[PDB]
Amino acid sequence: LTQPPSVSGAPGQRVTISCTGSRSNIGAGYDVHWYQQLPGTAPKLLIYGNSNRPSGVPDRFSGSKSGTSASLAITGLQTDDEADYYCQSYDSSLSGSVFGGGTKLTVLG
Amino acid sequence: VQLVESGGGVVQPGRSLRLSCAASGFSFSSFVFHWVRQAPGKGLEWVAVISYDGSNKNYADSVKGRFTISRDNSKNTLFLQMNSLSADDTAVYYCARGAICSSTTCYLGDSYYFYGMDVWGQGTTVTVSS
Amino acid sequence: SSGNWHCDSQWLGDRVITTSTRTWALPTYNNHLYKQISNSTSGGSSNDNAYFGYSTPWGYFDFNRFHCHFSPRDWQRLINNNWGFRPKRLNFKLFNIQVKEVIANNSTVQVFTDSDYQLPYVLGSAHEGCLPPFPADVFMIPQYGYLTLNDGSQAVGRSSFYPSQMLTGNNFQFSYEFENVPFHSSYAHSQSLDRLMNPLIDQYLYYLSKTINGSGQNQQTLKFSVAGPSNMAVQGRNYIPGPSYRQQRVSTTVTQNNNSEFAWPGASSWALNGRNSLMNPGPAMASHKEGEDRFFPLSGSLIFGKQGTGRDNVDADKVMITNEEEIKTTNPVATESYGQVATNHQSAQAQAQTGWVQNQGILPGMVWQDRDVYLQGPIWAKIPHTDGNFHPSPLMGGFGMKHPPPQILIKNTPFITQYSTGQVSVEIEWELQKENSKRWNPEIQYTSNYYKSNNVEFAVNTEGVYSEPRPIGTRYLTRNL
Amino acid sequence: SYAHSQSLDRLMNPLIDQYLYYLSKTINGSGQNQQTLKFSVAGPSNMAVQGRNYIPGPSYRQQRVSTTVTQNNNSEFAWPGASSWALNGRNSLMNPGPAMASHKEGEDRFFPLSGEEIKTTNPVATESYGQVATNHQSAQAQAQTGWVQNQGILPGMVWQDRDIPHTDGNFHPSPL
Amino acid sequence: TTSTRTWALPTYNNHLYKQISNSTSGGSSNDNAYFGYSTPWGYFDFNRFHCHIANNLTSTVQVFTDSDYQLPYVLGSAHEGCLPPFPADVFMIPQYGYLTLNDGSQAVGRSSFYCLEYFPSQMLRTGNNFQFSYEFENVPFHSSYAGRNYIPGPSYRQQRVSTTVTQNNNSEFAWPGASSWALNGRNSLMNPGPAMASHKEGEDRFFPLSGSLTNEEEIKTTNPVATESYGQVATNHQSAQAQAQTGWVQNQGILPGMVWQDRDVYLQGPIWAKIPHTDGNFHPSPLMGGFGMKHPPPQILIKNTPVPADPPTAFNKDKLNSFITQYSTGQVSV
Amino acid sequence: MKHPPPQILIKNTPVPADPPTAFNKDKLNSFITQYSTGQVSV
Amino acid sequence: KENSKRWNPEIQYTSNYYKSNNVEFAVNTEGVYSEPRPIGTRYLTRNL
Amino acid sequence: VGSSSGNWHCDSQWLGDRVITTSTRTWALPT
Amino acid sequence: LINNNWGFRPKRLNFKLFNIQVKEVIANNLTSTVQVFTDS
Repeated sequence: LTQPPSVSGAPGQRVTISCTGSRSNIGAGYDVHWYQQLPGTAPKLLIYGNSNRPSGVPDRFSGSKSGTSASLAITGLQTDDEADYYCQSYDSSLSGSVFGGGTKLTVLG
Repeated sequence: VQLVESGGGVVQPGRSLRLSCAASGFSFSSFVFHWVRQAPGKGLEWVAVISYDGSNKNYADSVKGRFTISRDNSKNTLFLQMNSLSADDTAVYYCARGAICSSTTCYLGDSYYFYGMDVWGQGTTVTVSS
Repeated sequence: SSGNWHCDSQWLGDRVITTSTRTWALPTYNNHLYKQISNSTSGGSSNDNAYFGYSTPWGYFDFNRFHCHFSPRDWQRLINNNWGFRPKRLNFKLFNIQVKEVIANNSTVQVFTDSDYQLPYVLGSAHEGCLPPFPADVFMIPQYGYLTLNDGSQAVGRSSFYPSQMLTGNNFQFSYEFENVPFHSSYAHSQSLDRLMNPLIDQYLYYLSKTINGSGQNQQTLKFSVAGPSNMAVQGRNYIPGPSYRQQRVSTTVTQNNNSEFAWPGASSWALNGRNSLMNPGPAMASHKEGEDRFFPLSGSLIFGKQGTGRDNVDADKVMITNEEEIKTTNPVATESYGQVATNHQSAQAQAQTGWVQNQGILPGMVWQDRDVYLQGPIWAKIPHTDGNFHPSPLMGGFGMKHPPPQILIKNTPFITQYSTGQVSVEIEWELQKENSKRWNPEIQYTSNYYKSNNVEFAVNTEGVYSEPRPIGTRYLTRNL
Repeated sequence: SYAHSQSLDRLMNPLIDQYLYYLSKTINGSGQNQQTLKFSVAGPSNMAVQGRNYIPGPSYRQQRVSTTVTQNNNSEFAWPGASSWALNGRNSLMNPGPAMASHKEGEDRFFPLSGEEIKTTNPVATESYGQVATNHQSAQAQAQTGWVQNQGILPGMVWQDRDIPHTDGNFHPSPL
Repeated sequence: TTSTRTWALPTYNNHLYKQISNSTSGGSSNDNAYFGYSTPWGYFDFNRFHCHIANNLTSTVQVFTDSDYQLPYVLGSAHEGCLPPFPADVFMIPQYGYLTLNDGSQAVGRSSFYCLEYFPSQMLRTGNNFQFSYEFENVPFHSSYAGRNYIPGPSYRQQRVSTTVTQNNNSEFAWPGASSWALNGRNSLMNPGPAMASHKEGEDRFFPLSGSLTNEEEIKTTNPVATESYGQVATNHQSAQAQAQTGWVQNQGILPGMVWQDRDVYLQGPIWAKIPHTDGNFHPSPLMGGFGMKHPPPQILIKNTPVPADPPTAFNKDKLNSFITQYSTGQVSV
Repeated sequence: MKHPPPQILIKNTPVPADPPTAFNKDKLNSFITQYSTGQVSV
Repeated sequence: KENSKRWNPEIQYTSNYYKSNNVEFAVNTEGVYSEPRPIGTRYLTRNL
Repeated sequence: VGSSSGNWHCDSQWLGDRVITTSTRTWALPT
Repeated sequence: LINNNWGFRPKRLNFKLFNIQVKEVIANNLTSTVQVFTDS
């Protein structure tokens, strides 16, 4: 489970973040849950399940799973969308969940 | 619905401090809980995962044996007591509640795989330094 | 000794012979007495819980669960290689009898079979008391008892009240013949009933695309379109999905659910003689549609339980739930409506009205898959004797038989405190239906997790306790529809 | 030419728990955000919930009429309150109809308008066959149920008859 | 009966199996979601009643019939591609394609891919011929003709439409007011559905919305009208203080004692249908009319052996994509 | 040897103690203290 | 053949059942056949 | 010339201890 | 194969070559021959 050290995109565009995974991690079909946290604040579950947005979540925030590597595509980038995103998934061999390496989306406006 | 933390402090290397999480507004028993540790500049690290009623607990590797987990159902509290802290453990600790399940194994409904943590706590800074 | 220990499996051509030997112990039930039982003996407050019958001193032998006759390897060697199986011949042996007094040696054990099915057949209701899945275990024979007609807790005029070979160097055996039954299907259809079509070619049938010309007044018109590849929902079809009786969707995530009790009040049921009974497990229907795997129908599944779990108000993790996802091709989803019908005539003064079929009985053209069998699940059931039946296959799954394997009744001949221990070796023979598929790509089939673990699934722990980690189902292979 | 000594739902052994579990408790109780899914053994003490292999036979509900002229409604409902079938725009009363128990047990005064030893395998003529969930119970709204007045054939039905035209098909041709 | 015709078989998909799904046509509906394949093979469809430049001599034709029913069977979907009813016409052979499991348009792992080249098949030059003898399994006779113990057949109600538009409601109800059935979340129009009478006798200007391809009215003896209820039921108990209430039955499963007629066959209509291989079914006769069978006439699969163009002198491991343009023709007797 | 002498496995058939009166599905943990002896010739 | 009496079930080969753009060992939309992964022979287990 | 000298045989049979695999392909041979 | 069996090994080989065509650069050259043999 590895994420890009930084992703950067301008307002009014389409930003994508993707966490590639191992067989022990995503090969099994285990769901990949995405999280966001505004800096210095408690992290909030964003995309519970493979691609579902819970009640109280913006429609533009959408993510999927293919192969071993899940992807998350934010549309209509907003200032409020600049924050740290975290890809978690269960790892079979480890027997415990493994979060990603962390990512900071950069709104270029 | 609220989840808090307490017990943080300045430990210094080599000593233990209990770290407790009191929670109200939701049924304590029906949800599985996680602890997740965050270094200041490092991604979220999942410290431990304890099932409902505390029957089965499976630690992460790094902390194995130098932590313990106790969940008291009656007072709606989650207790994580640790031991033999080094300076690599200085970081925030978030009290989490697992709900969402990786799809295919939801029917088995195990203590683990509930890595979905819908809401979780304010965190507390436990700083291990001489 | 009057017998030997036979456990093995013989994979021979299109046949498989399974043989299981277990040591058992039989105590005295009801102190050698017959006794009336009813709900009032428990107080019987609910009419739905009302029952009447008698407890007997007799024991009986229940091998009706698959895990008695198939090791987890054999169940794997089976389900991945074959499109179907079904029992042919049964063979049963009771040898090595030993009688004790309370502990010193002694007496006879009485045992008999019901060939004409005269006594009440209690086996097909999936009761506990089965032979233990792990050969080293010793299974206490469960008591026999039965129920009959009743009104409230009282009996009624029609209610009924109900020769044996005697045995310590003696043995008991018989052979049993399974009547012809269809192969229990163990495959998933590659195609869904509504996708059978050739996507590349048009149909010659027509459907009505436009019922008005445009926006305005007096726009009514008839415009027709060829049913074709672009629009596949409207094409004509020769067959329709099987019957349905709706179940209330339950969210395996506690938060999604409603914050009120709805177990009984919101459950499906059928009504018989003023007594409502939960519809369980019910007709075969796919648990959940693709895209939501976390929901399950309420009673539409068979919910087993893990080792060390039992009795009342256990937690969610403890019980293991079976999955009926594979039959989603030919069958309506359990917690979804069958479809829609029109409820009125369109006038020029009234718009069309539709309604949601909740349940639909058989219609010409309905096809279906029956409920999958599990290693922990039952094998056969007894078709009731009635005027007529439809598709007698049992609703928990397995092979319906008008003449299923007979019961084996057993008791100790009587007092002195006494109990009997013994041996049992039961042998069933199965016919196999081989996999003929021409499918090019490799198919999904059962496998163990190669990654490191504390323990081995389907193996004993450090205390010797044996446990079966997950429900295992027969349908892994794929056929064309 | 006989009657059963056993009801369809009591075929169980009274002395033994099934290995099957059901949903015993949706709500922990008395609080907001207090919902827990507890499971329990199906057993003798609760005989409504146990899994069963066979279900009782089909039903098309009959209106109910009682012998005592007072218990009956003070109106004439013989044609208006009758269950019929409609063939070529002409309505024909359903007589006698499929085989159903003429009354619930213990009540001898009521009889089906166009209709008692079949009661064990067959739904009472006057009584609805069962209930069906009519939606998904998911927080915003509580679970609902409908009443099933008539029920066609289902795999696992067994039924009794009452105590052949030339056509493409017929089911259970025994004359009604 | 005997039929003889003439056919022309092209090269489909450049002799390539090509994955297809609604993502090619955009698939704006969940109802239409499909994932499947398309083959260069063609096939012969005689399933309808009214059916009953230079020369390269070395180049060959490939034909096989699948008698184990191992391929998807597309002849029971009432597709076009029939032999012409008129014996002097020349017809084109439809391309073979099938479908498999999907979630949306994407494939589940349970999806099944088939290479038709991986069946044994017969190869024919210009002098060779092909024949086989299929034996039909026993089916019932199709019936062509016009206090109670028996009741009319099943019903799944259709909405009524008038032929003169003025009697039809001023709204778009083709799909919204349609009758359908649900399968794993996708709604599929009910067509034609159960066999039912197209109208009440005396009203001939009314037809079922999706119930008829034609008019079935000959069956109004033993079958209820598609657009009418099956009948009425009591929904309650009467009492002194509660009047008798009833409600309409808009869909009716099979009942003991019922009798019904099947759907009629037409000169244009299909003959047979394949009964899917499953656990259980009832009155297997196909709902579009004709003879139900577990073992219909096998699919006759046909394609032209590809003839490659000039390969380069140096060796290149890529499969040859340059083929000589070729097509075939001949005569078909059935 | 690719086929040495086969391992000769032996154990006593466990004999249960007094089983309780009402049926208990749990496998029996109670057994009679016992051992066996005999002669072996090779 | 294998006469193995091992109780616990083997490691086998499977096609992972999860929604995917294409099927493994099948043809993509241009008909290019693809073998996604190498497959070894050793899955069943023996004693030493 | 107008004679076909072989058919297209591609299949596999599973018989006892044996497995029979037949693979047919088309080739093109330059100079 | 690999799922159900401990070992496999080839026994016999049967090879065939047929439906020869020869081209000229494109039309049929019907008199040309193809040299094919095995070294046993």
